[PDB]
Amino acid sequence: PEEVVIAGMSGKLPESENLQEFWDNLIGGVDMVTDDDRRWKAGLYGLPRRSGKLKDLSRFDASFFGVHPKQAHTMDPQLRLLLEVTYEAIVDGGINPDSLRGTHTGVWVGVSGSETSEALSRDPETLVGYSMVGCQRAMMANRLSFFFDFRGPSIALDTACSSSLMALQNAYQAIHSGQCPAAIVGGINVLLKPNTSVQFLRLGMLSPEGTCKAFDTAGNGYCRSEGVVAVLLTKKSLARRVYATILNAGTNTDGFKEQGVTFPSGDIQEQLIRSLYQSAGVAPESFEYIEAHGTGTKVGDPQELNGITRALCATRQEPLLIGSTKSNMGHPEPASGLAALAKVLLSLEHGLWAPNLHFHSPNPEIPALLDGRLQVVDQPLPVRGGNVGINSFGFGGSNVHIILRPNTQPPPAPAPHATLPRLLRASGRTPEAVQKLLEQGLRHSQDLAFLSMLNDIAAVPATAMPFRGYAVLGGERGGPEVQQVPAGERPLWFICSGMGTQWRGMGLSLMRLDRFRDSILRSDEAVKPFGLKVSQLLLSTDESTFDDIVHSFVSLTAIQIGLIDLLSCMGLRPDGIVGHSLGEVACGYADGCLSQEEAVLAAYWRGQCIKEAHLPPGAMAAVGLSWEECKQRCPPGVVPACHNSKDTVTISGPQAPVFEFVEQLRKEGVFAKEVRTGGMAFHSYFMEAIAPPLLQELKKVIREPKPRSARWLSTSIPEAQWHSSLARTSSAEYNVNNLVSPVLFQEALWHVPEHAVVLEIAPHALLQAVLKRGLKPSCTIIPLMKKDHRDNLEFFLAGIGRLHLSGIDANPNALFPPVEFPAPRGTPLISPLIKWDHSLAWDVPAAEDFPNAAIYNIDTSSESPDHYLVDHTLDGRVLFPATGYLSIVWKTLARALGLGVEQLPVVFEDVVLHQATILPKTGTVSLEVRLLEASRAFEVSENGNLVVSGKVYQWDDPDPRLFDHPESPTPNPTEPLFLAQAEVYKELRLRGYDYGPHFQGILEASLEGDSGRLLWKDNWVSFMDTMLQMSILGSAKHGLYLPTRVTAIHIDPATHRQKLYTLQDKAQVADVVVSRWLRVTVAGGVHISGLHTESAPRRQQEQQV
Amino acid sequence: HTGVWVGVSGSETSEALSRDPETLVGYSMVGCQRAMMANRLSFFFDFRGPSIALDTACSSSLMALQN
Repeated sequence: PEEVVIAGMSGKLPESENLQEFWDNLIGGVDMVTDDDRRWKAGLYGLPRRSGKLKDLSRFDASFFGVHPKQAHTMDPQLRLLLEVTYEAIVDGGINPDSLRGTHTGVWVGVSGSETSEALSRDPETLVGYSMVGCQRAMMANRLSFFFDFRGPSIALDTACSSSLMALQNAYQAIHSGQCPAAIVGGINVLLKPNTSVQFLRLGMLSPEGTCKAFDTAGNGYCRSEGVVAVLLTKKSLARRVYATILNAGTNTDGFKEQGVTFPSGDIQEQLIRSLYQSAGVAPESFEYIEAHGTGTKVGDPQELNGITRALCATRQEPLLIGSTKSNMGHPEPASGLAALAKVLLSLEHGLWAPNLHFHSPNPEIPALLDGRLQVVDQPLPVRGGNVGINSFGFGGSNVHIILRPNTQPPPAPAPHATLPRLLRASGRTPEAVQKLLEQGLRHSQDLAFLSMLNDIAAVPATAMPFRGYAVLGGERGGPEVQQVPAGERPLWFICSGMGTQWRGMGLSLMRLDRFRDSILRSDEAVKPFGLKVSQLLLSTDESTFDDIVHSFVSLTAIQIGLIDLLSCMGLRPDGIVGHSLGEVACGYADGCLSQEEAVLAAYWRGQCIKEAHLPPGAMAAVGLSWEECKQRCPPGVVPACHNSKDTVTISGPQAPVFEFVEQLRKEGVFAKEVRTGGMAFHSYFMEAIAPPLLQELKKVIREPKPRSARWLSTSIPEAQWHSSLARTSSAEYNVNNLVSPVLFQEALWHVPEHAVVLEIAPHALLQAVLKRGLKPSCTIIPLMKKDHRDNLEFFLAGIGRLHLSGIDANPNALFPPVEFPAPRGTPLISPLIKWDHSLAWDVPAAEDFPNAAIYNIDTSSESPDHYLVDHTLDGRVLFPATGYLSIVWKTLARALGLGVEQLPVVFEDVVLHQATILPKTGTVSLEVRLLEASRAFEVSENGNLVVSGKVYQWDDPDPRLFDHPESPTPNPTEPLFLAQAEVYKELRLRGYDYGPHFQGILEASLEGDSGRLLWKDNWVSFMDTMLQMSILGSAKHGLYLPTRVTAIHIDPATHRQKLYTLQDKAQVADVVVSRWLRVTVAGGVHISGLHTESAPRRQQEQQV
Repeated sequence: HTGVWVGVSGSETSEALSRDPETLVGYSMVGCQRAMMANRLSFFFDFRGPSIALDTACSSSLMALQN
């Protein structure tokens, strides 16, 4: 059929936002599996701690994709990230997505989870309908088809851990058989619902250590990871970049396996590999790297690697390089295949195979690794050159395999046009995006393919990407320009300046452009018989070269026609043409009325006819007097020449009368100026004799008249007779009228529509001021060329860029020679270079949103987080702290209100401890906490028996004054001595309390026991227990007393953080004051009042006899 | 090489069976997972061909027929 290549590629993976960061983390070895607590508190349900989790899922540009704010809040995060990733994937290949709209492109998305639908579909009294319009699996591909206007198949297939490569294979089959000219294939996965991880742990697949130890001796399982990746596959014609060409790809299922459905098979995979590389016509020796599935299971790795050993290692001598991308980013279930594909493509691009982590000792069961036939990439290795294969063997039984032939297209040899500057137009959502694109383009200003691809994707409408920018790469005076396009289409008006503009050595610089050279050379051939060539005049060095009138005319018209050709090459059809003096002759070429040869002939004949006629020198002056004023003020023999502007006017006539009027005006002092016209009083009564011979010649010069489009706003014929029949067509009569009747530049300007993007097609922008002060002040003037400039090509490209900013889509690529494709290997990626409007945060399901009153299991084992409770032993039996219950109830209330504990200042009241819970040495005790928010009451229960009862409620108005230390009833001025930690706990030991190190937190205490210093670790239970201990210390009673009632407890975490002060060591401390008179214990942000303790009879175990 | 294409637009059994982490069993994934509708059939009948579970709603079955 037709060759299939991987055009685009992009996505987000664990701990990597763009594939550039992905490569940075791969090559540098940065492990991507993280222990953070983003998705859910690590260990909840005993799930393995580590897992690869994306950085953020709450970001999405709703406006760009046309999703209302309400719909965004009810959209699967996979879907939003996939829309962004697919857009980046298409543009990463240098293809504008609008170019694909309406084509038969297909979308095959791999997915195996719809948890967000379960989150949005739990409460039927409040669930909204459109939750299904953006969460159902079918909509994952259908949303892409809808936004991008893909008419091809929109299929979402699960395939059970092989979805990504299954979709890739289906897309490849589609493209091969000519069904689809392209295809967007993606793979998505997000860890949101812990129940899935619990299931996978029960099946015995997840690895307890959380590291997927691929090929190692001690592989236990695979660690779940997220990731969204998309790849654009297009036929060889549409491809602008080719990471690799998909030689072949197929699928097969393992069938009936005796060991069970989830026991992987080796013979089937070997058969698949052999069939693929036989049908593809590729000898096994060509292979240089095979991307093993490498899950890490003790069974999967041996089977898969032995299959590869039997399939590919049979005959080749040199070893086969085996890697596994799942040893870096973990294993995304559906997105596993595309993650490996991304790694392979990036490694191919950068010349080195990314190292494979967590491999130190090979699996004894896999003889290939022990021998030399099959080798692993443990440290970076260069790419010697060979085919690659990617395999994804899902746990259901579906197997896929893909063979890739890496692109090898070294950069082209240096070319003359490389030194020439280019143009870089960019567009983006926010100014940072355009600035990023411009800076990146400047970083690689010599990479022609990169510049061409960037230019191609920048032609997007203003509404989609309101910010634009153009940077001229290669020019010395080149700096980025960023601005906001005013939404709304704008007219593009051409103004061809008059015959007065011509300077020395004009257009030599711009000759370097092929189109300009072709235009000027065609003009040269046209002028041949008359005996002079335009190019020779331009390259001539005598100043008098442009002194000759006829040479001036011919050169000006030729250069203007060349500029028109350059602009036309990009695709700009003007919506209005205004011409001045000899500009009208070019205006003919602009409107299609006049052909190039006819224009050049007109210019030459005008020059010659003026030359032949002998008329006395006549100066042409400009008078700063209103038009009607110039109608009378001018002396006899002085006439209006051109109505340049409302203020500016041009006067022509004999040299003597013109000098007299200049003297008179200088007497008045009004502005007066006169351009150099060689004494040829143009547009005046002097030319009256010129026309007869001029008309006679021009009759033969221009053979057939033709219509004048409605665009062309003539200046020789006013509005009154503007309907005239002769004015209906260009002809010798037309040019004679143009020369005879005075110029009406002003009248033409009045009809320029508001917001017009004027272009000054002239070698020198002589009429810039006239247009600026004559047109409506919203007009934009962009002169293409200037005089005495060091390099006019930079100025012209800047003009085209400013045309880009105003809104007109002009592509500088056409100006320069076309670029050879596919792109050279090593062209920088484009996916990282696109930035979005992420100023808003959208919703995302929480862990509690799925099934799970609050039940807290107190496990005292060594690894459990509640180990510190073992140090709270009283009478030799470990008792739950009286402050442990309070922490549980506090956490329950915080969860109820949706806030955290640190952000919730709580107030207890009427706490009553009913029975003491003994924590078993081996086992667990389940404490259930129920709240009655209506009555502001709580009750902790144990096996249906009450343990703690009281009231809990949020502190609406915290007052830090409550925590000020009450003045002690005893001054204690001497303070000669104090009780240290060892002494205080010796005393408490003697009284019966046997606290261990964790509950040892009274750094010092006064002799009276009324003050001290409590150490602060993150544990609240220890802090409040230490407060209770400080209360007990000053008691004169003997024997151990345990809390039974507390009247009121206030906690204020903000004041708590304020009061803590770091000691001279690294440890923090909070001062504590006990006032028995007022029955208040205050320490940091905690304030206990009304503590009641009752003597608990000793256990009388008398273990000592 | 007979393949199995099943179009399915619901995994409601998984939601019910995976609600209590303190009692959920591993076999729920092997049985109630959406991708196991095709894989179970291929496993039983020894169908070595492709096994896919399409998810285009309201047209999944006829799309599987076209595939």
